[PDB]
Amino acid sequence: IIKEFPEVYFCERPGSFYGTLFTWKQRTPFEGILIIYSRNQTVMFQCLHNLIRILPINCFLKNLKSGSENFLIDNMAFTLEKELVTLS
Amino acid sequence: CLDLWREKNDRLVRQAKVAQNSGLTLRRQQLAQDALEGLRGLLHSLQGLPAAVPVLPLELTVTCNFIILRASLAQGFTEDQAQDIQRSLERVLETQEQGLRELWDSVLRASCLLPELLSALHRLVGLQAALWLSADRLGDLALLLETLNGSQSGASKDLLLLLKTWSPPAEELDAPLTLQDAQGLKDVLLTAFAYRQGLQELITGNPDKALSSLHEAASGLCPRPVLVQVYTALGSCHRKMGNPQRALLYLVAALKEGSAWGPPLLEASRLYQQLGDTTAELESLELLVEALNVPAPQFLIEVELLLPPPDLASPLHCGTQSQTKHILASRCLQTGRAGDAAEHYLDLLALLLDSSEPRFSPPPSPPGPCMPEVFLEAAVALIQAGRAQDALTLCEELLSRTPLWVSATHLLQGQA
Amino acid sequence: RVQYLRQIHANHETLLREVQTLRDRLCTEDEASSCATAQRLLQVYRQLRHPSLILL
Amino acid sequence: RRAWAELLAGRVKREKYNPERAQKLKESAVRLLRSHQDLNALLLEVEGPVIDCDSSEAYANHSSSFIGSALQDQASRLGVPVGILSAGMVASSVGQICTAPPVLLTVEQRKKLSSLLEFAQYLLAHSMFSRLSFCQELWKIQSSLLLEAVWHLHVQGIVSLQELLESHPDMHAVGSWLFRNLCCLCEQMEASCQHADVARAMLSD
Repeated sequence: IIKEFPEVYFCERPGSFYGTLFTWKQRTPFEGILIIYSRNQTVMFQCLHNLIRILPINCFLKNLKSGSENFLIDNMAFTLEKELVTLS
Repeated sequence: CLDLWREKNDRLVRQAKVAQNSGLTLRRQQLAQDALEGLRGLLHSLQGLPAAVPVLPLELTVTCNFIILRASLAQGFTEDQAQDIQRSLERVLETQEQGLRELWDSVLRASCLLPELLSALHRLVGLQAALWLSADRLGDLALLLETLNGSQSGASKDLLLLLKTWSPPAEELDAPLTLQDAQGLKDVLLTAFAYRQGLQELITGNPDKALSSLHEAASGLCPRPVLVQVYTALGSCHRKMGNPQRALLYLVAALKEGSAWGPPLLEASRLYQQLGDTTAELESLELLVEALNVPAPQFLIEVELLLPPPDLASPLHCGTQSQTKHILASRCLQTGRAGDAAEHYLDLLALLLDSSEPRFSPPPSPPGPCMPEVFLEAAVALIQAGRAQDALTLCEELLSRTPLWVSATHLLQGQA
Repeated sequence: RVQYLRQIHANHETLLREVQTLRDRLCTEDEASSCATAQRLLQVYRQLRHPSLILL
Repeated sequence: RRAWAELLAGRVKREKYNPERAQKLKESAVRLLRSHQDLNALLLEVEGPVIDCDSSEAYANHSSSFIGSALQDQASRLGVPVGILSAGMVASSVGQICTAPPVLLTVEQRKKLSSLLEFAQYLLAHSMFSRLSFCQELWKIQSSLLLEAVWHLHVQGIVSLQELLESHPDMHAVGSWLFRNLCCLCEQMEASCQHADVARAMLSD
């Protein structure tokens, strides 16, 4: 862990992941958001493989380009709350 | 030949897993007990050779795979499995007599010679530990883990320390397959033992030792049904300490992550008496009746193997529709909303006597009052309602059917 | 016309008040965030985009 | 024999429920466990012995983002959602305004209430505000409240008449509550032409 930013971790495992950076935020200790900053896109794969193997069984990975599912939904609802009010 | 056996195991392991993942209720069981018998026969085949240092690793590996699959299908352990462990252990020693405890001590010294099989052995210890923790043999379990670790960890008679201090030994290099490893078990044990220590300390009236283990329960493996329990339980812990608001939250959480929401609604009823919030109490139990109307396994040691069946004294104990509907009518009648208590009682009494066609409603427990006490309670509720002709019918029926209760019968017949 | 904009007004005021309660269920984790929310809102969207802003 | 036929309860059959009914059940259950919740007690439980003062730390500033991050920190201590705190803390600061001295409250009440409500809209825009935890925490007050306050709620779009009154347990208590407020109003609106303008506005509303 970096102390100054302890929502971040640096891999020190001495092979092919070395210096890969992760972060983990839990929310609803079922659901959680991993971010992977890797040195190529191979090493991004080798990671999710090593980890879909140590997860539990129904562990529904799924890729975010464009904002967490929760946030998007508020951002949507918002832009109606305003639209419909404006249309009223 | 070792090749072939290794091969057959691995094959059977994958067969087992495929049945688990996939399949129908029938076809699952077909392939399961198929692979079971396969493992038997491979067991018997190796059980037929003398000792064999190179075979041991697989031997122990194999039998584990069995016990696991055996016990998991059975949905419960037995002592045949302890004998299987006894056998394999005796073999280990025959390479290099009395009872399990000296065997293990002599075993772990023979393994501290570092023959490379430790990957299985700690695995066996997890198993041994699953049995003994199903069997409440925690003195010996502690004892095994003390010889396992340094015997310097000999003063440390807490389990929850020893289980953590125990390191499963290897990343478990390219071996014959298994269904489960020391880690994946070690992790079931911490959560199971902790869960049990917790309910013990709660009922035994230490709702301060409890909260430590009941949060060690949610943390490390905790399948969600295990959690709904942890949470109803902390709802009691705090109700007992006099923290109704801290309790309430853990109970709402248990509701949502709930598939199993009788026991929380029960803990709420017990909380709304304790504050006296009587309309709320009665409502939490009405909802409970409807929550006990509406209603899958794995070939691997779950946490639900090493959970007990519940005592009567626990916050997790919920009776059945009939018992609970009586508690509601009972808790209604003590309040004096007797018209409504009577309605509850005539739905109780119908579910006890009219029930001929469906599954038989569960009978009242010996500590609780018998059938006749209940007929009279019904009649009383009826009086309080002002349903007197109907109370007469109840009493006439009871006398037609068959002490204190007869004298009382006459009395309520008079009051009618 | 007037009849017109009121038919539109009632058809709006339901959609808003629905969404409003939906937001609160997203605040308190009462509903679920996952979906049915996702696919209900994208249906609210689809309702209105049809004769969006007749410009007169 | 007649005894039997009379005892024979018709409603002795309860079938396995539709999994929809199970969620309705779990919702009416969480509704119940929260309707009997209080926060003041929670703060005395988790924290040792609540207003904007408490969360903002005794008049620190009145900046909107700042007070929002204060509700985040409060909710972090308690482990209650931020919406729930904010609903309660506003309903509490509502009690404050409407108590300090008849249906209208027309001076300076209007000013503090507008500053309050312009913060409530900030809350509603970041969605830091369970509306229905708010409806319930108003009918916990129910008496301090005046029809003027509720009509500003309606028009500033914090609640609507219909969303409040359709989250009150006793429909009689709402009926009698309004009946009193409307009677006192129609008594009013001859007291002055200024007060009558605002009164005629909310009465038509």
